[PDB]
Amino acid sequence: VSYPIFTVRWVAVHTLAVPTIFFLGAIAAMQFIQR
Amino acid sequence: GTTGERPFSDIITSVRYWVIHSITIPALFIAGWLFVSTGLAYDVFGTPRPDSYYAQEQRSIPLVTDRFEAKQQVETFLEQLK
Amino acid sequence: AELTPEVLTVPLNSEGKTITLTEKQYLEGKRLFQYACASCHVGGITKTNPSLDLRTETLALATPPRDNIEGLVDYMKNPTTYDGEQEIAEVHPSLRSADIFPKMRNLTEKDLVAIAGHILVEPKILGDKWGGGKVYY
Amino acid sequence: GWFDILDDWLKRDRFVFVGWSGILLFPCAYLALGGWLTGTTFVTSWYTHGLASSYLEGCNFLTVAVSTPANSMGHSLLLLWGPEAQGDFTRWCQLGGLWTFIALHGAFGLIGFMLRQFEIARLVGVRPYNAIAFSAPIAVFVSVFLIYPLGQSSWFFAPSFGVAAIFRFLLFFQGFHNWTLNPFHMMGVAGVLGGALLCAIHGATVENTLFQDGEGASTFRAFNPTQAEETYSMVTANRFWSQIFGIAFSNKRWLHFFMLFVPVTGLWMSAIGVVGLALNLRSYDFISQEIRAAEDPEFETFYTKNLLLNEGIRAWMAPQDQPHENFVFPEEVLPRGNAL
Amino acid sequence: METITYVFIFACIIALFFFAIFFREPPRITKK
Amino acid sequence: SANLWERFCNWVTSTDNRLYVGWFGVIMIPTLLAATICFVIAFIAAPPVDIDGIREPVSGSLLYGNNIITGAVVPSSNAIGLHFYPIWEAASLDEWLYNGGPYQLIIFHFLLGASCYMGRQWELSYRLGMRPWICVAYSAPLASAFAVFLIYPIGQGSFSDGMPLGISGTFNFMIVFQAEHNILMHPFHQLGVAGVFGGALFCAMHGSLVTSSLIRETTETESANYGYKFGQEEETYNIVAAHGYFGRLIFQYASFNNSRSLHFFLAAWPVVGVWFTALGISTMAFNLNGFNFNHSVIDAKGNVINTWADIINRANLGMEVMHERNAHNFPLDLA
Amino acid sequence: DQESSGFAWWAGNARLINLSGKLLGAHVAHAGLIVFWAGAMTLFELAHFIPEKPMYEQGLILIPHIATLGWGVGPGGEVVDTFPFFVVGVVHLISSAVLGFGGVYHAIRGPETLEEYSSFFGYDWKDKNKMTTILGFHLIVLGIGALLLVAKAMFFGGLYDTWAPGGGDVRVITNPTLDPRVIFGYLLKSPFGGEGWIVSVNNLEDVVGGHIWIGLICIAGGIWHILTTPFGWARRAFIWSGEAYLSYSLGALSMMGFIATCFVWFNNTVYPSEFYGPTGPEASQAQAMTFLIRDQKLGANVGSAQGPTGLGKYLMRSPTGEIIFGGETMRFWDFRGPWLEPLRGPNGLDLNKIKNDIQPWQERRAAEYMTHAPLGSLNSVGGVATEINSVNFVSPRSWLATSHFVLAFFFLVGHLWHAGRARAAAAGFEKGIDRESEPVLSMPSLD
Ligand code: CLA
Ligand code: CLA
Ligand code: CLA
Ligand code: CLA
Ligand code: CLA
Ligand code: CLA
Ligand SMILES: CC1=C(/C=C/C(C)=C/C=C/C(C)=C/C=C/C=C(C)/C=C/C=C(C)/C=C/C2=C(C)CCCC2(C)C)C(C)(C)CCC1
Ligand SMILES: CC1=C(\C=C/C(C)=C/C=C/C(C)=C/C=C/C=C(C)/C=C/C=C(C)/C=C/C2=C(C)CCCC2(C)C)C(C)(C)CCC1
Ligand SMILES: [Cl-]
Ligand SMILES: [Fe+2]
Repeated sequence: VSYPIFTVRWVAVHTLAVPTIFFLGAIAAMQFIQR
Repeated sequence: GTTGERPFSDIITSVRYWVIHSITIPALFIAGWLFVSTGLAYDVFGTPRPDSYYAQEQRSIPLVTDRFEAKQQVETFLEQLK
Repeated sequence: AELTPEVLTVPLNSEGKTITLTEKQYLEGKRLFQYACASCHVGGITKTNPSLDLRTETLALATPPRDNIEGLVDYMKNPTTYDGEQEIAEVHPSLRSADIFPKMRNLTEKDLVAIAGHILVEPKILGDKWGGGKVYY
Repeated sequence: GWFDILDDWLKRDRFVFVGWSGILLFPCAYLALGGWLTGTTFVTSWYTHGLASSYLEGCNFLTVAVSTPANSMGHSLLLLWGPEAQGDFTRWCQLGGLWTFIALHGAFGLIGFMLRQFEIARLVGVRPYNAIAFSAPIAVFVSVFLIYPLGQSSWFFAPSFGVAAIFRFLLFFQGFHNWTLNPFHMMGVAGVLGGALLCAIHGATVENTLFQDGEGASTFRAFNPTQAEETYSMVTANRFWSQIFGIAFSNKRWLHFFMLFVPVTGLWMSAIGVVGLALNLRSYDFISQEIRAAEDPEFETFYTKNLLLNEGIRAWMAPQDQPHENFVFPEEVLPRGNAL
Repeated sequence: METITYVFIFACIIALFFFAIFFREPPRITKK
Repeated sequence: SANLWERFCNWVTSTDNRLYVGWFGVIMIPTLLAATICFVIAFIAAPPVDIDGIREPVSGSLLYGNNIITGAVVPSSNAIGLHFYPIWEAASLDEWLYNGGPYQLIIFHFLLGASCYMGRQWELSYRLGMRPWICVAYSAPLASAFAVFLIYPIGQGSFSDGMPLGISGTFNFMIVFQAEHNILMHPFHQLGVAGVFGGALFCAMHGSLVTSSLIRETTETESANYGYKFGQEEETYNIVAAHGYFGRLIFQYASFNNSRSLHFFLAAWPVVGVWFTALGISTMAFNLNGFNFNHSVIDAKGNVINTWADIINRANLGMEVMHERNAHNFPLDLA
Repeated sequence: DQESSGFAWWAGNARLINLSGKLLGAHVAHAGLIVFWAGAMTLFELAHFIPEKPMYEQGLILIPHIATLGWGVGPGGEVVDTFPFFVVGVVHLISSAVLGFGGVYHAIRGPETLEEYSSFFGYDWKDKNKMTTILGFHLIVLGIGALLLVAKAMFFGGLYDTWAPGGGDVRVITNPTLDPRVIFGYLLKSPFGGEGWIVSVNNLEDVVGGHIWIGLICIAGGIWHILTTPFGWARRAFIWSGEAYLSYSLGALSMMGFIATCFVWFNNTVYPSEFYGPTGPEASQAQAMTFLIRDQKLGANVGSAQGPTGLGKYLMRSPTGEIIFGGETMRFWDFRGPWLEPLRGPNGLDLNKIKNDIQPWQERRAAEYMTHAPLGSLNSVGGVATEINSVNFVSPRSWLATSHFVLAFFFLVGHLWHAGRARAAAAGFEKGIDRESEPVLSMPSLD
């Protein structure tokens, strides 16, 4: 078939996918903070 | 059993996808990392740094004690080098 | 709010003279304190005899005084009772009894100074917590 | 008319059905989940409970949480642009604005979601018993995260969003409300525990009373997605239980309605109990018991024992659990048994 | 007085139990 | 007579008995009757029990000042520990009721029978030509009773430490447990509540979905239940309409369409979850407790920065410090 | 060869129920994983092992198993030579490759079936003779093994005896209890408090002795099965199929798993407190010892001391009259141990020995074991759930006991599961009720 790209599903998927990775990256950095 | 959306399977397999996401995914990652590692996050959320819970001597807690003048009261807590 | 060298300045001997530990010695002491003390002295108390703690004041009224590097170090070599009128190296870890308390074998004069320093620095940081028990947890 | 066109678009059968409801559901539901995930990793509870509560401070998935606002705030809605935060974001965070954010948002998100069920049901033309059922979880959220603290001094005594931060909510209710001794809480557990039984028992009863509709051992493929005959011997099941338990179903329509009733009725009862705990109208004691315990020093029941456990919980926790009260309990006033 | 009340209800539930198991409505197949 | 014993075995095993007294039943039926009869008498008229072995009798029966909610059958003495205490081990019944004798007679007979009850849940399934495994679902609730009535006592060194047989007595078991093991902070318990919460959830899920997608065969003023006859050929609900709705609630592939895969999940979830909860009590019976994050996060100077994990510890100390008032003589609670 | 038209993917290994050859690869590849672990773990343990420090304080569970067999240790469990540890570790690690080879081979190259490629090895599940015979082979292999221990103890060096007269030490057993009345006596022992059944073994003579009996009795049965077939009842009682046999062995391991849990938790002899930690009761006993010892030095008369309840702060009586330690520790009055025995008299703890025969090595032993009870958290924080972080420790006895109860349990479920399937498989309905001939429908209504 001739499927589209940007769809509603796409939007949704990204609202959760994009922040997640941004957080997983943030957290991953925290593993090195100390005192 | 179907709707307009392009079957994930195809996309997660399309070399185009990875050519895009090999850039996009690590990008977001390195961004968030920097968000923490540059100390920016600490200021965006007023979260104390390991050396900012108490003043050197003080062992008391900066408990906010009144609603309306809270913000003002909070600011003063940062004053005592807390 | 940090472990400044101001906090790492603890009394060296009975005659007021002091010594200043370094963040390296501290951590090292803390590690050694866990390796051979925590077992019975976790958090400044004494599980096998709760009447005597590691509070600086308690160590001050000890006999001889054990509230300084010199004091604690001697103790870790030849331990005595609170009045000092009796040596207890046979039922207390020490250098002269490492055969009986293997954990004390490795321990060298460097290690003993760190452990001693740790005991005097902790209460400076934790305060009341260090001496008391579950009440302060 | 645009309306019917707006409608048309919304009610379109996509991968993730939107619908009118979605206009309420998705905005909130995402903000609620988002705010938690935000606070969980970045915002602190220092200025609010004198507690580290985020990954950024060193907390792990268990110890992390979005803690309630100060007790000073009272029942304030704590709007980002309200008298407290004054439009400022950072301050808002430090005053526990993220709690009322997650709470109120998530609250509407549950309204939207039930509406969705209602809306989707209608379209697909099925009965809304999925909506009726979902009333139970609402009641719980409403009574515990809203009605309860609304009866207390402030939001500070509402359960903080987090794993560990919820365990203390449990321990608190024991120590202070003697919640386990409450008739409504009991019914509660009777429903959830009993509901988790029906689940298990019915499932197992079906899988082991199945007809053979295939030649393989893995009988999963052997199922007709397009109705027709019953996939399991309802007649055999009946006889089984009728001989091992003495009682047994025999009307799948009732057996299934029962499965809705039990856990939904349970949660409803557990809610009422808390709605009473808001006003502190608890089921703390049995007067006849206390009176005999006073006059007679040798009378001891597992009940009296428990109350002493509560006394200890209150005395040893209250100090660091209620900072705004500046409690100072001298070692000598602290209730304690022998040796311990 | 209370003891009596507690035991009574209990005794009543057990009575029910009996009747429920041995005096139910026989479960009839197909032609019901 | 075709042969007495041959007949006997044919009766016992007979699938024409109102209640299937099986082979396992031959052990079950007597053991369960002893347990129940002893219980009922104990709970109503038994006298005070010195549970903690410190001569401080705890009365838990109705006739001795208790009501349904507080009353219980008190665990055997701590002086007895794990020793076997059958009636014939006492100078008199008076001594036996004082040392919590009834408790053992009850727990042992119950656990015994409740096991055979599982064995029976297989037997009848065999005699009826249906697949087994139902008894395997019942293995979870049983494995709990075992964990709570036998494993924990063996582990802790005394039956006096087993869960009492009563409402309030059970709450005691919990509150104290938490204090000594911090169970809420243990993976196995969390999986347990996941299974139980989930169970109730799914129980409501299934229950609703199905009842809501029933094919109409009833009047507007007639019970929707009558639309089903015991011994039907075809199904009584539109599992395709059910899946159609639920598939739209979340999203298609996150919804069941196979009744068999549905019902397996429906059974698998709680049983597996409860299995772990049972393994939790059985593991913490050897003092491998929940996570201890006390004084974990500390600041740059060394100060202790509390977390909710610490606030939990205070609540725990209160329980610790107050339970069994007069039973401790020494610093550490190692029993 | 085998795919979905056999079993489902997640039940894959059941497609090998009738492929003797490949089903051998599994067992030979698997047995490699066990050897691999044992070896690779030993080396991991040794790599971290610190000689001048208790084993129980280092998370060891294999090195202490070797130590028990008298290897690399001496007086009081003192570690002398770490070579035997390194050896046992590396040897295994190697043999894992050899076995692993065979495993991989038989499962992807060699014959997919055995029956034809050699009728001696090929087998038939229902072949009651081949089964009793293969079983007979293994019953001998295990029997020799049981004797392999008796040899090490009597000839090749000995075992670690904590009860050693001069105090814990490697001792050569040269007098195994062979008296059946005693040996088999254990099996007739109660499993409750006091009489502890098998776990009550308290000296190496019985251990070594008992093993002699097992070694023989086992090989004896090994031959008997080679030379026989199951009788009449033996056949009309059991189910003969590939699964049924599994099940029987599942419940068997389960039972042994529970017995093992109690052994490592209670037993002092075959599990030396010197290498593992102090037993549960041993630690609680040690507290009573410690403080009875302390306060007595402060001038207190332990014999007449009255505690809060009026029971006896330090010493009280058991239900049968013996003098035991007081406090909650009254539940562990069945504890026996090297350090504590010299204080026991003919009536239990002797007030005179306690009053002036307590030795220093005992005081610090009591102190040691008191501060090392088997109490800890998942994240390894030794102490009570309310303790503070610092002492990273969880008794090996706690680890072993819990791990093995979980395994033992699930295996009992495994048993039930495979036994329930076998009975339905046999009779033939493990795949559903015959739509046509529905058994229940031919039975009278009980209603
Ligand atoms: C579970 C153990 C086991 C069993 C039962 C078998 C069985 C079999 N293997 Mg084999 N194999 C095994 C392990 C095993 N293997 C391992 C670990 C390896 C890797 C080295 C191999 C490698 C292997 C190969 C490469 C081949 C076989 C083959 C065969 C088959 C032909 C028999 C044969 O080789 O005679 C061999 C002759 C013997 C009877 C002599 C063996 C005596 C040895 C040297 C002593 C063993 C000592 C023992 C460990 C201690 C027991 C003593 C104790 C009782 C006192 C047969 C089915 C062959 C096959 O595929 O043909 C169809 C074949 O080519 N196997
Ligand atoms: C549509 C879904 C939705 C809903 C129902 C809510 C609801 C809410 N949000 Mg919200 N929010 C949403 C989406 C949504 N949000 C989105 C997508 C975002 C991201 C941009 C946010 C971001 C956000 C933040 C950052 C905050 C809230 C907050 C709040 C709460 C208080 C706000 C309030 O006072 O509203 C006021 C209600 C109105 C403005 C509705 C007016 C409608 C009328 C008909 C229009 C009339 C206009 C006219 C000029 C008036 C004439 C009168 C004349 C006399 C002047 C409230 C529960 C606050 C909160 O959580 O505090 C704890 C808060 O700080 N939200
Ligand atoms: C003597 C040991 C033993 C043996 C030889 C078998 C053998 C067999 N079992 Mg089995 N079983 C055992 C013990 C054993 N079982 C126990 C103790 C249980 C109780 C849990 C079961 C429960 C069980 C069930 C419920 C079933 C079988 C089945 C089967 C057969 C197909 C195998 C298969 O499904 O593989 C496929 C294997 C899997 C898909 C892997 C499962 C992974 C496990 C569950 C996770 C383990 C957690 C792990 C330790 C954590 C690691 C961390 C990870 C992140 C890396 C096969 C004959 C199946 C059969 O069809 O019946 C005849 C079947 O349905 N078994
Ligand atoms: C104890 C672990 C174990 C073992 C020993 C086996 C063994 C076996 N399984 Mg298996 N299985 C397991 C776990 C295990 N399984 C689990 C957990 C699952 C669930 C996911 C399955 C699911 C499963 C299915 C669905 C099937 C099997 C099958 C088979 C058999 C054929 C092997 C095969 O198909 O080769 C395939 C060959 C390859 C693709 C190469 C694999 C790489 C090799 C084997 C590993 C090499 C090891 C090491 C790295 C090299 C050492 C070399 C060194 C010694 C020099 C074989 C006897 C099949 C069967 O029924 O037999 C016909 C089959 O259909 N298994
Ligand atoms: C079962 C026997 C066993 C036992 C008793 C031990 C015991 C021990 N091991 Mg160990 N180990 C084992 C097997 C065992 N191991 C195996 C098979 C491996 C290979 C992977 C290792 C690898 C290993 C390493 C690499 C290390 C240890 C260490 C240790 C020690 C520290 C314990 C620890 O910190 O636990 C903490 C572990 C946990 C809290 C994880 C619990 C995992 C459970 C079982 C998961 C259950 C989930 C369930 C299966 C999900 C299925 C459900 C699903 C199907 C629905 C301890 C003495 C450490 C040590 O020696 O340092 C002192 C160490 O570094 N072990
Ligand atoms: C572990 C390896 C092993 C295995 C798998 C078998 C397996 C088998 N043997 Mg066997 N056998 C073995 C070792 C083994 N044997 C050894 C070492 C010897 C030498 C002593 C014998 C001697 C032997 C003889 C003399 C006979 C068998 C027979 C049999 C078969 C039927 C047994 C049966 O029906 O039991 C079921 C038994 C019962 C109905 C009695 C149950 C009562 C038990 C024993 C007591 C209760 C158990 C209790 C729970 C455990 C508590 C411990 C207790 C000490 C207190 C069976 C295939 C019989 C056969 O068919 O010959 C070919 C047979 O006549 N075996
Ligand atoms: C707040 C706020 C807001 C919002 C924001 C948002 C919306 C956010 C989002 C966010 C997000 C959205 C985030 C996310 C995150 C995530 C994460 C971080 C994850 C992680 C994960 C993991 C880690 C996983 C794990 C696991 C599991 C769980 C299972 C098992 C397996 C595994 C391991 C994989 C706004 C601005 C509006 C306004 C203001 C307020
Ligand atoms: C069948 C199959 C399977 C399985 C497999 C297996 C189970 C295998 C095994 C394997 C094995 C079992 C292997 C082994 C190996 C080993 C080795 C390879 C060894 C090595 C060694 C060495 C090398 C030595 C030495 C040393 C020393 C001495 C010291 C130093 C270090 C070292 C280490 C060097 C699977 C599941 C996959 C899939 C399906 C099929
Ligand atoms: Cl209590
Ligand atoms: Fe169903």
